[PDB]
Amino acid sequence: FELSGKWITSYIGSSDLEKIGENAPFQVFMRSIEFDDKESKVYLNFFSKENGICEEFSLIGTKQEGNTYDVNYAGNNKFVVSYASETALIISNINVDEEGDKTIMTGLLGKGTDIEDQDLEKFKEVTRENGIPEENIVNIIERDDCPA
Ligand SMILES: CCCCc1nc(N)[se]c1CCC
Repeated sequence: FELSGKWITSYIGSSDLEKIGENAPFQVFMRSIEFDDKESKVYLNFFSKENGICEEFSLIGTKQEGNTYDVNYAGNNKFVVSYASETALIISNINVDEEGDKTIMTGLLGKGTDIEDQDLEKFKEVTRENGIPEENIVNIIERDDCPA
């Protein structure tokens, strides 16, 4: 069961709409994730937009208790890979920004642009369980025009 490798964002959900719209810090276009269990770290590479222009990031988080990871970006973040199939990952993240406001978010990742409904139904369920309404879900594949 390989979790490390190429991963592209298809959908994102958020308890705070301010964090996931156009040019927001969390409209994230994932490209790859590498879990380094020997050194208890995770490597994240993705694009985001500021001023409507693609910018690339490469972050390094640290593994913490209970399969969770801490990583700094637009504040402090603690996330976990809630679900994993051969075709997708569903990540749950809690962010506390510089102002101290807390936001819970979910993301569905895949190996490309062709979504499997079975994975998508699970993403919606996890999103719902986190108290996030369907109307707070954004289609990222539709918005990802950044470099491969
Ligand atoms: C999984 C969708 C993006 C969530 C997410 N974006 C960041 N930037 Se840090 C965070 C933690 C999960 C890697």
